[PDB]
Amino acid sequence: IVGGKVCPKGECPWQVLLLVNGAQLCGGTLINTIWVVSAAHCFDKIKNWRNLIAVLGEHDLSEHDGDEQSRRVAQVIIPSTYVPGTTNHDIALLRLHQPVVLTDHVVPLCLPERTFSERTLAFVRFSLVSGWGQLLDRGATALELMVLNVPRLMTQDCLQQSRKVGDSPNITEYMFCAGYSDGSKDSCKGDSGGPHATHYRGTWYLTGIVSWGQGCATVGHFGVYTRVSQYIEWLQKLMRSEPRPGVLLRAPFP
Amino acid sequence: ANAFLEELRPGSLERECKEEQCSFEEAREIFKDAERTKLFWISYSDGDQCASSPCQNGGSCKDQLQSYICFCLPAFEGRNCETHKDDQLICVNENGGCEQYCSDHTGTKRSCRCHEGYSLLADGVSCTPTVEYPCGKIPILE
Amino acid sequence: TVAAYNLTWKSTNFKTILEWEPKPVNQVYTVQISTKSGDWKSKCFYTTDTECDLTDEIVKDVKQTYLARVFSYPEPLYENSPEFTPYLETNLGQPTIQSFEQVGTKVNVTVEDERTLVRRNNTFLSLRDVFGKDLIYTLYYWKSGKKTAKTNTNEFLIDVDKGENYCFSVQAVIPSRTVNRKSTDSPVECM
Ligand SMILES: CC[C@@H](C)[C@@H](NS(=O)(=O)Cc1ccccc1)C(=O)N[C@@H](CCC(N)=O)C(=O)NCc1ccc(C(=N)N)cc1
Ligand SMILES: *[C@@H]1O[C@H](CO)[C@@H](O)[C@H](O)[C@H]1O
Ligand SMILES: *[C@@H]1O[C@@H](C)[C@@H](O)[C@@H](O)[C@@H]1O
Ligand SMILES: [Ca+2]
Ligand SMILES: [Ca+2]
Ligand SMILES: [Ca+2]
Ligand SMILES: [Ca+2]
Ligand SMILES: [Ca+2]
Ligand SMILES: [Ca+2]
Ligand SMILES: [Ca+2]
Ligand SMILES: [Ca+2]
Ligand SMILES: [Ca+2]
Repeated sequence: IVGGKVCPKGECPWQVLLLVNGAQLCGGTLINTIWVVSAAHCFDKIKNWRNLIAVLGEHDLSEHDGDEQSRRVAQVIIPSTYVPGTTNHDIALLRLHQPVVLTDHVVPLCLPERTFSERTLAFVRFSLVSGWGQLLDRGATALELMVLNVPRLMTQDCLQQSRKVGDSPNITEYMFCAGYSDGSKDSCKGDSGGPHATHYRGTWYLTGIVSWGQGCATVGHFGVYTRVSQYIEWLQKLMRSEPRPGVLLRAPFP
Repeated sequence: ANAFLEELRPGSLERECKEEQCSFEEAREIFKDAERTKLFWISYSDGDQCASSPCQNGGSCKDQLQSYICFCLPAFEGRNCETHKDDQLICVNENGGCEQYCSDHTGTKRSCRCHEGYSLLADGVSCTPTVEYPCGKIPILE
Repeated sequence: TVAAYNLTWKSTNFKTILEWEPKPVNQVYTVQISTKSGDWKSKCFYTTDTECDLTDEIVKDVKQTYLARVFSYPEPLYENSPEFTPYLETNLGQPTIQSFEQVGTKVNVTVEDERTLVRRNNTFLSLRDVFGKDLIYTLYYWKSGKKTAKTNTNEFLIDVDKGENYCFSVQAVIPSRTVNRKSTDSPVECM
């Protein structure tokens, strides 16, 4: 996270930390005791699929306490339309091997219904993005969970206000932009897969996923998030499905 | 206006423009000066656009030059107060007043719903948790 | 569908209405207004008009800078409007001289402090209630030679030659302003 602040322990209870081979990998968003939503590009180069770990209740990667809960990732489901190395459909549904215990420091973020998210939530100017990602462009990651409030933009304004680059990726209907273009605040590489949580009338909902962008807080550029509203059905259908043998699962989309 | 022989009489704005309708000439004869005549004739000839009684639902029209302004009653709005602020109970309008989910319905009024882990209170708009740790809530802040 | 264009702000005494084009032919519109850091609020849902009264929204804080965008239907096609800061841009209506009483060799010309669309506690605030000191009225009168006079209230106390008669005209003016600093001249009145 760039230009943000530390999330007071417990105030980002749905934040997930993804570790591969004990090493830090990406962020995530818990939406129920059994499922975690993250980004698909986080698995572009995973070799040991049997070594993915999801930690909840995390906060300070430097000090352990009893709020921490670990779970092996039993399954990583990526849309069949996602293409490693690219940007479209940057989404992943992860099944934990054992359900996590809901506490004051571990709580899920609500997966909203499609229309409610497109018709209402998408019109809430601000939402929270967080993670243990880089505090600067090409910088080092954070030890304590960082959180940042970023304004949302409609693709049309995002484009009009973003200065074209050497054939960068298109901003599709499966993503949206949020953040600032002055070089002050934005999420970053190490935050990939983390939540873009939106507050609405007393409850927080999942509206996006830290996905991609031109560097981190680059002047004349915004952060790009996976438009989750576009996958609600995909996710629910899958969460009701039976577990598959291997870890990696490419499910058809739509 | 000009009756017979009244023109022999000097000019008076009262008898000529207030008490009757006075053409531009009659006015020019009272004011003499071109600009003074034009500054008067602009408002004098504009014509009260509030005559149509454009403002609806008990509004109040305030005349302007070639236009009006409608001051509406609390429950109204729109150029002519034609908009019923009570006839907008659809989901796209402030989520239909619902706390979480909103569902429009042909003709009838919209219905509200809640996310798993919550329930709809008798007001048909709010939602309360039906589990200890409903999604979207931050424990240490509740 | 064709995205709307030429979105223009029409505001007088805070009565604010956003207009646009073209003449809807198979397409309906929906307006959204907000403050730079506020949530987007919809208005004039699926209207077939090419206008939208945003008075009730902007009067909530005439000092805010609202942006508006018109959604077009047969993310949807839209067009953003120019920024609108009510207080700094709303046109001052045509003044109306309330009266003028003579007291010897002086005249008391009184300007009617018209009301605005700004609601406050179940009532419409006047132009003075809103602009306070930012508002002044200027008098352009003459011995029925041009004469002027400016006041920081809604009245003018001027000297006049006994016997001779006078005609009067006033204007609302917000000196600080850069845009629409004056209203049009009020109707001419003579004692
Ligand atoms: C046109 C090149 C982009 C596609 C590329 N831009 S970049 O500048 O190369 C990123 C970058 C920035 C800083 C150090 C290292 C890399 C990009 O973004 N590539 C993807 C992976 C593509 C994959 N499927 O492998 C990526 O890095 N996603 C993580 C991420 C999350 C949030 C932000 C943010 N809020 N801004 C930025 C980046
Ligand atoms: C009353 O008069 C005004 C004059 O502009 C007109 O616009 C209205 O349509 C009419 O009802
Ligand atoms: C004019 O103002 C409107 C708002 C209503 O109060 C009317 O009764 C009044 O005449
Ligand atoms: Ca820790
Ligand atoms: Ca006559
Ligand atoms: Ca005559
Ligand atoms: Ca007569
Ligand atoms: Ca008379
Ligand atoms: Ca003549
Ligand atoms: Ca005459
Ligand atoms: Ca004559
Ligand atoms: Ca008129």
